[PDB]
Amino acid sequence: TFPIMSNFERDFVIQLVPVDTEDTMDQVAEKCAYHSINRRVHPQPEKILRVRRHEDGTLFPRGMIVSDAGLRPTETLDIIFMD
Amino acid sequence: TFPIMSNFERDFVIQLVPVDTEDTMDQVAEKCAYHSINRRVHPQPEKILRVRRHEDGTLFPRGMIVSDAGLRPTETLDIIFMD
Amino acid sequence: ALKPLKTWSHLAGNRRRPSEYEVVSTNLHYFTDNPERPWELDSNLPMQTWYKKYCFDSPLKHDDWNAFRDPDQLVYRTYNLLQDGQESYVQGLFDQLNDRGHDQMLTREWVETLARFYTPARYLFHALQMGSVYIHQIAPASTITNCATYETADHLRWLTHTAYRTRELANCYPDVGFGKRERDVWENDPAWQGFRELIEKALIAWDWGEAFTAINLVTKPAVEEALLQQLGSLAQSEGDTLLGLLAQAQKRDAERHRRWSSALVKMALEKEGNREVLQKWVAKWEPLADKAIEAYCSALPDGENAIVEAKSASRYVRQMMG
Amino acid sequence: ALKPLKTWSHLAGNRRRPSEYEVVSTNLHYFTDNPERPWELDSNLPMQTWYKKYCFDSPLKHDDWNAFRDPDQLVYRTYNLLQDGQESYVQGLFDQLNDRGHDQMLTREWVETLARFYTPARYLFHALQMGSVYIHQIAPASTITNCATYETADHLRWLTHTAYRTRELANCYPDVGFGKRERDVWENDPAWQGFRELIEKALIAWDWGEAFTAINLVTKPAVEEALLQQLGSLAQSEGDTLLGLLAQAQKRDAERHRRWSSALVKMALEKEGNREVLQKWVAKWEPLADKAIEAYCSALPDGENAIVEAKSASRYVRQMMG
Amino acid sequence: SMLKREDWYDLTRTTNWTPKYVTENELFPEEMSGARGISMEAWEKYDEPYKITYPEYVSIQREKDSGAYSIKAALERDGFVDRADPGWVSTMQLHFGAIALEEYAASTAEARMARFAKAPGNRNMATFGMMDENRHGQIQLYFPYANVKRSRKWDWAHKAIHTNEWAAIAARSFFDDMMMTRDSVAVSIMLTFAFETGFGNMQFLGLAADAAEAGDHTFASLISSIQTDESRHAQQGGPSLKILVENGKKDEAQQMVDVAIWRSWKLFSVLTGPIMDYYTPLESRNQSFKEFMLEWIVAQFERQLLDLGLDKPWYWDQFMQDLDETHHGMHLGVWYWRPTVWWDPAAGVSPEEREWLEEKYPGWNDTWGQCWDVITDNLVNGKPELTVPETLPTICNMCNLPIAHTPGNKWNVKDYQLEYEGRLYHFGSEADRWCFQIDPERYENHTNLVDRFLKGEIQPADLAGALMYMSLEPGVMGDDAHDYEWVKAYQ
Amino acid sequence: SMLKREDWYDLTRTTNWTPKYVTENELFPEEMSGARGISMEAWEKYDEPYKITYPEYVSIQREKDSGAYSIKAALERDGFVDRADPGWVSTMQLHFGAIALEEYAASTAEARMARFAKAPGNRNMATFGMMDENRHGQIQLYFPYANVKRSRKWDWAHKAIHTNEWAAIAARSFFDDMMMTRDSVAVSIMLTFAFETGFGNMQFLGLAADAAEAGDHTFASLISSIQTDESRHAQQGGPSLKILVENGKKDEAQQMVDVAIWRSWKLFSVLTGPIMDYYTPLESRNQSFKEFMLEWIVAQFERQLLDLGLDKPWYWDQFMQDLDETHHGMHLGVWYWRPTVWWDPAAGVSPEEREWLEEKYPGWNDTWGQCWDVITDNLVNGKPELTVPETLPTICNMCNLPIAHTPGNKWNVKDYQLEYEGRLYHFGSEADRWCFQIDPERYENHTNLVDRFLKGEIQPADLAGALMYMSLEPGVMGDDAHDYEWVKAYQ
Ligand SMILES: [Fe+3]
Ligand SMILES: [Fe+3]
Ligand SMILES: [Fe+3]
Ligand SMILES: [Fe+3]
Repeated sequence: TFPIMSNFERDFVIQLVPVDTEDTMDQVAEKCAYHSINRRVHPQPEKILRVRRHEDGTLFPRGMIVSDAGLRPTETLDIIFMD
Repeated sequence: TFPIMSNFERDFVIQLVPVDTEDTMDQVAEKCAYHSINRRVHPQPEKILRVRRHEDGTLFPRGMIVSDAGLRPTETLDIIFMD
Repeated sequence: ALKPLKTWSHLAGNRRRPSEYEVVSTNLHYFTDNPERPWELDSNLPMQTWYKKYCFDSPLKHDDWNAFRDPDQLVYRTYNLLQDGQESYVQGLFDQLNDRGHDQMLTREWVETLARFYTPARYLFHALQMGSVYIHQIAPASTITNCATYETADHLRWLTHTAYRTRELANCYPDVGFGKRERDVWENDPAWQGFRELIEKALIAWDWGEAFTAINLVTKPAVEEALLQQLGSLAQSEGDTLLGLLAQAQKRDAERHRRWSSALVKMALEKEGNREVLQKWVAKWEPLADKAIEAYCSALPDGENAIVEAKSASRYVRQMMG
Repeated sequence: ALKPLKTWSHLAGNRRRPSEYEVVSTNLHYFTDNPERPWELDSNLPMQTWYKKYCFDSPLKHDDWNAFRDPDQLVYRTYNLLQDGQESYVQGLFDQLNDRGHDQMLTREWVETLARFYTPARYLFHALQMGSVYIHQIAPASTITNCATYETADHLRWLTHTAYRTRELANCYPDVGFGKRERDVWENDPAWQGFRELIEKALIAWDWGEAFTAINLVTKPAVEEALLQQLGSLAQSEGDTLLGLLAQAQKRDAERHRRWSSALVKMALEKEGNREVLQKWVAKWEPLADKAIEAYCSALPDGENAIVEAKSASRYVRQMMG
Repeated sequence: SMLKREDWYDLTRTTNWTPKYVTENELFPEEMSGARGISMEAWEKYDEPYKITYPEYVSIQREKDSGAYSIKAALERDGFVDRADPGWVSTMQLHFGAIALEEYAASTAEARMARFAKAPGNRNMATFGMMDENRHGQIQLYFPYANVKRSRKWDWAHKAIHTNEWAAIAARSFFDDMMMTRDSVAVSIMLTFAFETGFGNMQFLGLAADAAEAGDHTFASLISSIQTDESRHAQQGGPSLKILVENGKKDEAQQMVDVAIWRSWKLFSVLTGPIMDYYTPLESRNQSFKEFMLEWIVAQFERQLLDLGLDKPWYWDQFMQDLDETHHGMHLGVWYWRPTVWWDPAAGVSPEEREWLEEKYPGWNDTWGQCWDVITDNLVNGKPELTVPETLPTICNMCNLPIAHTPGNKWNVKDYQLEYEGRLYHFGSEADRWCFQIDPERYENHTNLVDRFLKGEIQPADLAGALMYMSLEPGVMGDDAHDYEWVKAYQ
Repeated sequence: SMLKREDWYDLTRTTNWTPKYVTENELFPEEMSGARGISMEAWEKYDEPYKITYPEYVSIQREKDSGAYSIKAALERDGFVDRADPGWVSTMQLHFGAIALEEYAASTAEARMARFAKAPGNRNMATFGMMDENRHGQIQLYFPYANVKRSRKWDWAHKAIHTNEWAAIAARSFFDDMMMTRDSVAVSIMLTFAFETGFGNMQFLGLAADAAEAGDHTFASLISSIQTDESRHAQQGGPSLKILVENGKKDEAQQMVDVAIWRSWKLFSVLTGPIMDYYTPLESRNQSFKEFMLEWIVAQFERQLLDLGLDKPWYWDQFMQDLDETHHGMHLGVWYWRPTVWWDPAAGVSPEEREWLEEKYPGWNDTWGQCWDVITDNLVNGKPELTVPETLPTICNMCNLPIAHTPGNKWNVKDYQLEYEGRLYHFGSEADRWCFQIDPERYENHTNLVDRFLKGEIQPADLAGALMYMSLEPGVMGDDAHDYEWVKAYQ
C-alpha cells in the first residue's frame, strides 16, 4: 500500500489515490481513472493511459511496478492519454 | 327648473335630478331613469315607472305635472316599477 | 395630466430644496382657509366665534403668517433627541448628587428658603404650561403653533424637575412640609402674589397676539430672571450646587423660547403698525411684571439688587427685539 | 438527519432559555480547542509558545472557564447604551460648568495642584488601558475576555476625559504648562514614582492569572482610591466641583470592573489551591501598591490620613472577595 | 440614586389652585372647559390609568422614531411602492390624504384639554397627547413625501384637507365636530374615548397587519409605531365619563357617546370598510369588515360602556344590521364616482371576490351584486361611459356622505328628511338626523356639496365645474385601481 | 461651551513615556511589538487619517445598533429566509460559519496592537478596533441565531470554527497566520491594510448590495452597518507601512504585504468567487467575480502600493491570469465534495448560466464546461453516485484548499511540490509554496486534512470516518442547493 497524488489529464483537480507497491503503471492508471473517468473526464478508448512523474515529467513504462519507480510517498503523478 | 332627489327602485343610492315644473310624472321618471337604468338597474319593459313622494308614500298620477305636485325643492321621490 | 412634483405643491419653486422642518411643519392649519367659517359646521357655534374674534380679528397683523420659521427648526424627532440628551444630563445630576449626599449638606436656613422660594414654583411652571398651550391652539400658523407646542413640553419638564426634587427634599427633611405646603405659599405668601396676579390675568388674554406678548414677552422673562437666574445664583452661593445647575439647565429651554419669540416679533415688524401694537400690550403688562419681580426678589437676601438685575435683564429681552 | 435546535448546541438543555448575553458571548475562543497547538500553524511559533506558557500553564486553574458569566451581562449593544448615557451626563457637566466659568473660579494653589496631581494621570490611565487590553488577549474564556474588553474601553474613556480637561485647563491658565509638562511629572515627580514602578512592572506580568491580579485586584483599587476617591474629595473641598463630580462618574466604571473581578475570583475559589495562588500574587504585588499610595497621597494636603483611607479601602476590595 | 416613579408622580399633577385675581369662570370659560357644574375638587378625582413622566416620554419616544425612521431609510431604495398591488397603493394614498393633517389638528384638540380641563391629571396627559399628535402629523407627512415624484396623488397627503373635495369635507365635518369645536370634557369623551379607544386603536392594529401582509414593511412599521402612542392619550375619556356619571351627568355623558360613536362609524364605513372587503387582495383577507367590527370593535364598546355604568346607544341594533350594508354602498359609491376622489378605487368584484363576498355577506349577489352586474356588462360590451356619473348623489347633511343602502332584490334605500326653519335637510340614517335634532344650532347653516351646487356657489354649474371646485384635475382624479383587469374574466 | 475636537485630540495619544523600572524591550517584547529596530520617537510619527474620540464612538455606535436591531425586529415575523432563493440562504450559512467567530477573534488581533504598538495613535485606534470586532462577532451571532430552529446548519455560525471541517481549517489557517500569531506592526499591515482595506471593505459593500437585490433587507442592513465600522480601523496599516518604508524596512514591509495579499486572495477565491458567479441568480449578477476583482480590488491595491512607495508583488501577473480560473475550480471542488461543507452548494450550470459564464470567461465551456458536462450526463442518466467523491482531493499545505486548475481542452493543473526535511509538501500555486519557503518554521509541522488522514489520525480511516472527524452529519452535510432542479433543462 502506497499513497500517490493523481493529476488526471483533462480533470480539474489532483486527488489522493492509494496504489500498491506491486502495482504496474497500468494498474496505477486504472486506480486513478476510477476517480476521474466518467466523473469529470470522458473515456478515450482509442488511447492508452500512461503514468508520468509530475515534478520532472519522467514517463514510466506501462509494465514497471510502483516498487521500482523510486517514488516519494504522496508523490504527484500525471495520468495522461497516449497512443 | 326644479331639483328633486331620485330614489330609483333597485338602485343603491339617491341622486340629484333636475326636472322641470312643467314635467309630467312620466317625464320626471324618464329623467330619473337616465341616471339609474342601464347604469345600475336593468330595464323592465313589462312595467311602468311611477313617481311616489318618499316621505309619505303619496303616489302621483302619471299625467300630473311637477307644478301641481306640491313638492319642496330638493324633495326626495321614489321612482318605482308598476303595472 | 398633472405631473408629479419635486416637493409639496405649496413649497414648489423655492430654488432651495425643502428641509425636513419645512416638509413636516408648514401650512398645516386648515381653519384659516375660511375666515368666515373656520370649522366645517354651523358658522355661529361658540368655537367659530372664538377663533374669529381671537385669531382672525387680532390687531397683530400679517398677510402670510404661514411664512414664519422657527430659528431652531425644531421638529418632534429632533426635539426628543435634543431633550433626551439634556434629561440624561439632568437625571445624572439628580442621581449622582444624591449619591454624594448633597441635600444633607444644605443648611437649615437654606432648606427653609427652598420651601418658600423654590418648591411652590410647580404652580407657576404649570401655569406657564397652560399659558403656552393656549397660544398653541389659537395661533394663525402651524409653524407658530409648533414652537408653542415644544415650549409647552419644556414647561411640563420644569414642573416635573420641581415635582421630583420636592419629593427628594421632603424625604430628606420630613418636617418642613415639602410637597404639602406649596399651595398655601403660592396662594398666600406675599412674595408670590405679584407673579400669581400676573399669570392669572395673562391666562385670560384670549387674543393670540396678546397671549404671545403677555406670556412669552413679558411674563416668561420675568419668571426666568427671578426663579432661574436670581434664585439659582443665590442657590450656588448658599451651597446648593444642584439647584444652581438645574436652573442653568432649564434656562437653556428659556433661551430657545426667546429665540423663536424674537423671530416672530421680527416677522411682525414687517407690517406697519405692529411695533406699536406690541408696545401697547407690553406697556399694559409690564407693570404687573415689575410688581411680580419686586414682590419675589425683595423677599430674597440682598433682594433690592436682585430686583434691579431682574428688571434690567427681562427688559433687555424685549429691547433687543425692537 | 440532525434536528434543528432551540438554541446554540453548546447551550442546549439549559432549562432556562439563553439570554442575549449568553447567545453572543459564550464559548467563542477557539485557540483553547487544541492546548498543544492553539493556532492553525507550526506548533513551535513564538505565539504558540506564548499562549501555552501564559494561558494554559497558569497556576490559576479551572476545568470550565467558559462557564464564567459577567455579573453585569455587558454586551456591545448595552455597553454603548449605558456609556452614551453616562457621557451625556459628563459632556453636559463640561459644557455647562464651562458656561458658568467654573475654571476661572479655582484658586492658583489648586490650579497648580491639578498640574501635579491631576493631569499627569493621562499616562497612568493609558497604562491601565494597556494592562486591561493585555488581559483580554490572554484570558482562557470569551466571557472573561469581554469583561476586559469593556474595561479597556472605560480606561480609554478616563484618558479621554483627562485629555479634554487638560486642554480646557491649559486654555484657562496658559502659563502653567498643562498638556506640556505631564510627561516630566509622571517620569520624575516622586509623588508619581510609586504608581509608575507598580504599573511598569505589572505591565510585564504575562501570566493571565497574574495579570488579572496585578492589574485588577491590586493596581486598580490603589489607583482608584488615590486618584479618584482621594483627589476627588480634595477637589470638592477646594472648590473644584467639576473634578469631584467627574471622579465620581468614573468611579462608576471602577465599581463595575470590581464586580466582574469579584465574580471571577469567586469562580476560581471553586477549585482547591486557587485561593492560595491568588493570595501569593497579591502578597507579591501589595507592597508596590502600598508604596504607590504612600508616595502619591503623602504629597497631598492632610496626606497621611489620605494614605490610611486609601490603603484601607483598596484592601477592603480584596478582603470582600475572600 | 433615583426615586421610584410612584413616590413623586402625584406632585406632577398637584397643580390646581384657587384663583383670586381673576374668577374661576374667567380662567376656565365653560364653553372651553365643560366642567358642567362639577366642582374643581370633584374633577381632581380624575386618575389616568396609564401614567408617564417627561423624562420617560422623551426617552421612549426618541427610540420609537429612531427605529421607524431607520426602517424607512433602509427600505427606501427598494421602491416597494413601485411594485405593490394597486389596491394597496390606493389604500395608502387615501390614508395619508384623509388623516395626516387631521392628526396634526388633533394636537390642538389635545391642547384644548391641556389648558381648559379642570382635572390636573387630564391637563398633563393632554400635554403628552398634544406631543403625540404632533408626531403623527409630522411622521405621516414625512413618509408619503418620499413618493411625491411618483404621482401627484401623494401631494394630497398635505393638500387634501385644504380642498372642498367631498371626502375631505366629510373628514373635517367629523373631526371638527368631535374634537375642534367642543369643550375640554366633551373632547376627552368624544375623541379619546369614542373615537381613539373605540375605533382608531384596533383599526391601526389591523392596518399595520395588512401592510405587513402586503409586504410593505415601511408602512407597517410606521402604523404600528404610531399605534403604540395611542393608549397613552386615548385613555383620557374614561375617567371623565366616570366623573360625569358619579356626579349628576349620566345622560349628558351618554348623549355625547351616542353621537360620537355613530359619527365615527359613518366615517369608518367609507374609509375602512371598503378597503377590507374590496381593496385588499382576496388571498390576504383574514376576515370581513363585519367580522372585524364584531370581534374587535363592537364587543369592546359593550364592555367599556358596561364598566362605566353607561347604556348601549339607542341605535345599537340598527348599527349591527348595517354592518351588512353600509360599507358596500360607500364602496359602490366611491367606485362609481371614482373621478371625484384622489386615489384609484379597486372594484373588487371578480368571480372569486364575488363568491367570497357571498360567503361573508349572504345575499350580496342578489342585492349589491346586481348593480355590479350592470356595470360589468357595460364594461364587457364597450360602454364604459355608463360606469361613471352625470349627476351628484344625494349627500347626508350630517355625515356628508352619499345616502345609499341595499339595492337589488331587497331594495331598502331610505332618506330621513327633516324640514327645519324653511329648509329641507337630507340624512343618510335615523341616527344622522337625530344628531342634528338634539343640537340644530351646531349644524343649521352648514351646507354640503349638493347644497352649494344648488345655491349657485359652484361655477360653471356642471360636473367639470364641480371637479374644479374640488381642486381635482387629471393626474389625481380616480379610476379603476387595476385598470379594469377584473373585466377580462367576463371577457 | 465645548472644545473643538482638533483642539485636544493630540493629548489623547500623547501617552508614550520612558520606562525606568522595567526596560523598553521588556515592556514591548519584540515578538509582540515588531518595532523592528525603529525607535519609539520614530513610531510617534504615526498619524491615523481617520480620527475619533470615545464620546463620539459610543454615540455613533449606539445609533448604528439601534437601527440594525430595529430593522431585524421589524422584518422578523416576515420570515424572508423561508422563501429566499436557496442559493442566497446558502450564501448566508456559509458567511456566518466562516466569519462570526473569526470576527470575534479579530478583537484579540486588535488588542495585540492596543497593547504592543509603540505608536500611541495606533494603540488608541486599535482599542476602538477591538470594540468594532467585538460588535461584529456578537451581531453576526445574534442575527443567524434567529434561524436555529430552521436548520442545524445555522448552528455552524457558532460551531464551524470549532471543527476540523476542511473549510474551517482553511479559515483558521488564514486568520491565525495573518492576525493571531503576528507582532503588532505585522498585524496592522497584514490584517488592516492587506485584508480589511484590500478585500473585506469592498466585499461587504458588494455583499450588502447582493442582499438587497435578493430582497433580504435584514442581512443587507446588517452587512452595510458592519462595513461602516471598517475604515475606522482598517486604516491602521497605512501609517505603519509609511514608517517602515521611511526608515530602513521597505523590503520587510513589501514581503508582509506580498504574503498577506496572496493568502487573502486564496480564501477569497473559494468563499466569494463561487458565490458571485454561481450562487447568485443569473438575473441578479451585475458583474462577474473577475470584473468585480479588476474594478474594485486590483486597481485599488495598485494605487495604494504606489502611494506608499511599495511595489506590485512579484506574482501580480499570475494573479491577474488566475482571475479566469481559480474560483471556477474552488466552486467545482466544493460542489463535487458538497457533503463535506455545511451549506448547500448551488451548481449554477443551467443552459442560461452557462452562456453567461461563456460571456464572462471566454473558453469556459470547453474547459470547466466539460467536467460539468460529464456530471450533467450522469445526473440525466440516473448515476448521481458518480457526482460525489470516494477519495479526498489533494490539499495545499499553505492555503489548505484543494489544488485545482483549468481542466478540459486547456488542461493546466499543477502541483508546486517541495521536499523539506524528509517530508513532501504540496502547494496549489507558485506563491503558496513561496510563502512556505520564506518562513518554513512557521508552517513546518502543521498538517492538512490529507496529512492527518495518511498519518492514521482519522479513524475509521474511510470517508465516513473523515466526515465524523469533521463533525459533519446528515442534516448539515451539503447537497445541491436547488435539489438538482437545473437538471430538468437537460431532461
Ligand atoms: Fe394620532
Ligand atoms: Fe390619537
Ligand atoms: Fe469586522
Ligand atoms: Fe475589521
